[PDB]
Amino acid sequence: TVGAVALDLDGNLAAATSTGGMTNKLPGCVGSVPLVGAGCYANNASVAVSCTGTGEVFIRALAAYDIAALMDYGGLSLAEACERVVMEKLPALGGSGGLIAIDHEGNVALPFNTEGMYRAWGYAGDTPTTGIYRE
Amino acid sequence: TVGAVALDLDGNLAAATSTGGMTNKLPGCVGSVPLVGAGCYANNASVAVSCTGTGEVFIRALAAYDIAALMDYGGLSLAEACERVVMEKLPALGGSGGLIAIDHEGNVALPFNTEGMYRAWGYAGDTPTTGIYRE
Amino acid sequence: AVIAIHGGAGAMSLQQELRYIEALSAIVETGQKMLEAGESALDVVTEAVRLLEECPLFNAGIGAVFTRDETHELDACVMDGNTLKAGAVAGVSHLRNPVLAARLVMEQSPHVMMIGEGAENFAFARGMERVSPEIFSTSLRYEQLLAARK
Amino acid sequence: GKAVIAIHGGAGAISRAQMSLQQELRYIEALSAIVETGQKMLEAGESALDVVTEAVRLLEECPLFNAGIGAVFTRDETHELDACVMDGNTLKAGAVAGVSHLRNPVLAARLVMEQSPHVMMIGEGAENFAFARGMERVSPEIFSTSLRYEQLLAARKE
Ligand code: NA
Ligand code: NA
Repeated sequence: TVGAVALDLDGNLAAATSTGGMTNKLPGCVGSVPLVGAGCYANNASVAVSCTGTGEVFIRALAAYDIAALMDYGGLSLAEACERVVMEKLPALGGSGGLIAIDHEGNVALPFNTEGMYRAWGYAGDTPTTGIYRE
Repeated sequence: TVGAVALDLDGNLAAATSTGGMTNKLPGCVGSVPLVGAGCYANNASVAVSCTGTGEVFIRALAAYDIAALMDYGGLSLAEACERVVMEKLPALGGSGGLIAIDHEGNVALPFNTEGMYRAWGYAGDTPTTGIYRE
Repeated sequence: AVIAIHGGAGAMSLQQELRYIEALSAIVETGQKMLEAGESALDVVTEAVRLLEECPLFNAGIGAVFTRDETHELDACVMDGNTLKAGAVAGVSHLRNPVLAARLVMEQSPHVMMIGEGAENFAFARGMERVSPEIFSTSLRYEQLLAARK
Repeated sequence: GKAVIAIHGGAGAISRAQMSLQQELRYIEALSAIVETGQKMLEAGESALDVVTEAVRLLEECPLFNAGIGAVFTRDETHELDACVMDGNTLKAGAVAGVSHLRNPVLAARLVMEQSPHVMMIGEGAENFAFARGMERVSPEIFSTSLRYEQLLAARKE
């Protein structure tokens, strides 16, 4: 699974996600990746999210929309919405993985509850940050 | 497209949705019906929802889950939530249709923005209500 | 304890309307009886949607609309608000009751969703019957296809 | 706010124990180049939507990441790929699931978004739509790598 989220200079949000799925997967099975609100969501009013992890769980939890709704309706900050979904709701459904999110205000979050998540982020005209492991 | 939503004597909600899609549809098209939180969603904490109509718009607006998030996080009554999604947010994206929804208190809502929704409901050991057209 | 069903939303003699009303009543009545008898919400929405699939008046299973190529492609989904488990199939043409296939995916597989032949193979390998897609074809829906193309 | 991109190439059991620095650097170098390309497009005034498309197209091309080239193998030693893209402005979206003959499923997903009345297409149906829009047909053999084949064998019995 791979993904990207962007805020542009016009203030527009977008999200994209792509995968080959799980090694040895049953032909015809579909995880969260291609499912709007599970593996991928963006709305200029909230957040752009791209998700990676247990598809069954990311679908049942609507991981990516849940970030949006928690912010839009709940009044959670991105940091708060990300902790809630990735560190609490997804583990209690048996979900492992993480996500990348950018909110309309340009806050960036890269939460994951796994050992690692291949990831990078940068502000325009700034130097990038990369990561594999925690911290 | 057909659906059912139910609250049982143990206070469990469930939802189910099935379809052939839309007449003349491009082969390999997939609307809201098979997508959790789009055409179909059940959570004992909130609501059970089955949706029918413009598949593309019910996906983009995550209609089924949006009812649940509006109630849970937004504090909307099932009635207010259903009015927002079906009367305001679905048409704002160029979609028509409706949905059946039962909350965990056993309120029933059957909103549609179309000329017609084939629909029926009843509390256990009560005579059912049926309907095709508006009101 | 309560049930709602629908047979779809969209754009008639009374006798004709009454056929839709009758169908809807029998199905809501069956679901009410199951509820009263203590059956699970899950079993009740499954059977309601199975009966709506079997009814040729509604666009699901028997009476499914036609594609641009005059074929039938069916989708279904079921969700249990108790365990929050779910099951869905999309694009299946040889399963009589896509809602029963969705249940099977929910119960007997680790995935929420399966599609096309792979959804069908999963089902057949677990004893679900293969059908000709012809069996969904109705006269009413064919003529609605020709109307649509015009 | 400030224009910004985030990318990922998957989450899970990545063990510090299991890698050399040279191995780690191949992933850091890949990630850095892709995020740097997106930072450059953003800075030039390209849309979020075009930026998230090219980034995911580069992660697809990158054989280290499980999407497009380097996709994992199915139990039948096939590849089946899915992708999704959503425009926060228009709330438009597009997706493909179960495609095996499209080199860049995020491009097929952009095509569903921008050139169809639909959000999601699957299998040969999705492929036939894309070919009809002039998207090029490939063999699913293009996605195969030894790394991912090795993981397949390691996971099973012969
Ligand atoms: Na039917
Ligand atoms: Na790749």
